[PDB]
Amino acid sequence: GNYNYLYRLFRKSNLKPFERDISTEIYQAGSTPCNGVEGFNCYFPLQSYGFQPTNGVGYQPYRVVVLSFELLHAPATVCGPKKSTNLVKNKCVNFNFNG
Amino acid sequence: STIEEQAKTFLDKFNHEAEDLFYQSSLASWNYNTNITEENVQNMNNAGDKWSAFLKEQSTLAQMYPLQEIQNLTVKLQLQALQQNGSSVLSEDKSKRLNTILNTMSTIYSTGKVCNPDNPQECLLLEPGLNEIMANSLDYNERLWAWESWRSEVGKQLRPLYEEYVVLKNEMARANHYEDYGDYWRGDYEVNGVDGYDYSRGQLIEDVEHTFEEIKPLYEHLHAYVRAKLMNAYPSYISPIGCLPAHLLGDMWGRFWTNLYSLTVPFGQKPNIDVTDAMVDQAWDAQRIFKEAEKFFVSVGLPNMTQGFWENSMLTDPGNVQKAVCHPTAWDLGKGDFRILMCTKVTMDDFLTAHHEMGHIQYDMAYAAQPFLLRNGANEGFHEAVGEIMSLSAATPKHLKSIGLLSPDFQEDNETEINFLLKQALTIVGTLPFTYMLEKWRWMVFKGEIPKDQWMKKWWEMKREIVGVVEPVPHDETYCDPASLFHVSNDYSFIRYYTRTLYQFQFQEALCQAAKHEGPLHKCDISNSTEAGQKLFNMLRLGKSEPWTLALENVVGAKNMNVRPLLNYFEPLFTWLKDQNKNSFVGWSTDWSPY
Ligand SMILES: *[C@@H]1O[C@H](CO)[C@@H](O)[C@H](O)[C@H]1NC(C)=O
Repeated sequence: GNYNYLYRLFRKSNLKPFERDISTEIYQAGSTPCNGVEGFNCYFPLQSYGFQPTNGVGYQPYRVVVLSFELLHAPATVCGPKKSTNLVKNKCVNFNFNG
Repeated sequence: STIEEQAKTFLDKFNHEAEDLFYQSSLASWNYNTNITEENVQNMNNAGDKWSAFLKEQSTLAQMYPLQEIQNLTVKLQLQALQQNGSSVLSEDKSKRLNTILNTMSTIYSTGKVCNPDNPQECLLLEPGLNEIMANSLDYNERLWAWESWRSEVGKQLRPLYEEYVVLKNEMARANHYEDYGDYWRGDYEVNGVDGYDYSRGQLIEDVEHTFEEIKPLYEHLHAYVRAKLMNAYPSYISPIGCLPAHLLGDMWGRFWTNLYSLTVPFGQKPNIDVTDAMVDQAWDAQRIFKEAEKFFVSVGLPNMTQGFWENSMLTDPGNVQKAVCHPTAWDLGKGDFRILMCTKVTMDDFLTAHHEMGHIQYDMAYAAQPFLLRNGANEGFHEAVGEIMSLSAATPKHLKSIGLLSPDFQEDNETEINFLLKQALTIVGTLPFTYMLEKWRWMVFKGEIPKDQWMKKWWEMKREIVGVVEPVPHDETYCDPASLFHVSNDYSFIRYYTRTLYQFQFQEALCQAAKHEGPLHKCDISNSTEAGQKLFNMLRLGKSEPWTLALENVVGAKNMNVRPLLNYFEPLFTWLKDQNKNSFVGWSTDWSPY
């Protein structure tokens, strides 16, 4: 079992889209203010899952990526691959040379 | 700030660690069983000790959490199953004394000794001794001598040990706010918190008594049949009025009566349904057996196995290169890893055992979707019944003929069906009255209704009155007779077998009714019906999140435990016994004494 893959489990409020949390303070479960140590109302919200090679579907590690498509008042930087056909020397044809 | 949030946080923090430790312990036990060395046993012991320490720490931490303010039934059940104090309710000295008593009883009982007189040798262990003696014995004198040596030599030395054991059990029960240890055993079947589906503890005893009274006629007919067969086979060895002896039942504990099948069969001249010769004479092995079992399970509607199940399982005896246990053990891990450890041969009994293990693995994969505190059946009998029903449905001749184990030209004779019904009766009902009597005696001795100097007296009077077994020679009160079993000396229940026997018949009847198949139950097919498989899987995925009564009602329809499937199955055999016992006496009398 691997224990290097940490993850956050408990939070006090929901997160916003496209937000990354940096602070890793302990979670407060009760009304007593946590003084930085664990207790009956203070537990560490960060844990780590276990990935084993003998685990079936649902426990295997899956690398998922998220592609965000946004556009605003700025020139385009990423487009699609434009194709190019074979030209003809002497023939009445329609041409499209870069726009 | 409330208690529910803290409880959910504790559960989420504990479930992952519990699953990890359970996976580690299972891997250590697998490496120990598959590789007997000096370090694997130490690693397994260390893993078990770490798991026990972590579980005790988590239980002590969770004990501080209340149980009344939480309205969630699942969380309440998980906390009730986790906050169990166990043996910690007593003092440290009493706890260590109980542990030492358990250890010495386990070391003494698991070895055994014959030690025949006037012979300084041939004092083998329990397995190569009394087991092989009573296995295929056909003499009265040697069986009586073995029974006397087993009940006398190993009956008087364990009387103070058993007394201290039951005293410590009663003390632990009274210290945990329970009236008796039997109350703590029966509390596992009680379900509360659900309106219209709760089951009281006092109703279970009444239901068991009613089922036993309804089975009484079948057991009396079977006893009369066995007595008639013994009189016809052993003249002047059994009286037609008195009860049957204890050493002529073919078993030391009277659990399995299959040893007298070849002697009490009325149609022994007919061939059996064994398909071992049909498979050993062709290219067949355990791999093809497991493949056909998986095909049957997927035809019924059960999910498929993972990729790790067909690559880590050692389904072949490696031989003298390394020591490997061949005992069938349902290896459950709950984290996608599943495997079966059994040296399956090309016989039929091994085929049924492999089907049973595959059903166990299917149930494990079914309830694996729940946390570690819920990866188990509703009661302690469903986990075995789920595999037993599949093993029984796979033993049908039509299924073996469709697969290829049975020849298509094999005729269907009623004599084979009668013999199969008689064998099933002798192997199932032959121990149900003994199980009920033992359970009632243990309940009464844990509650305190039996005098101290009348334990064996009441035991023998119930074995003579309720059961139809009588001892050939009476013993004194110094010989502890009920302590001759394994479950009574290792803190294991006995009513679980009866509950499993009822639940397997209930499930078989439900699957036969859902399949829209007509005819008797012994030939009713379960495969080729995805609706019944889906209905069964809908109940297998429940686990402990729902009461067992609602789980049974969702598949069978009955509110409580039912016994009518057993009667519907044994009706042909019951009528056959009534027709054969027309000119013979039925029942037994306690006035006769074979002394
Ligand atoms: C099992 O395999 C069969 C064969 O492809 C498939 O149809 C079925 O959906 C599978 N079931 C599960 C639970 O994986």
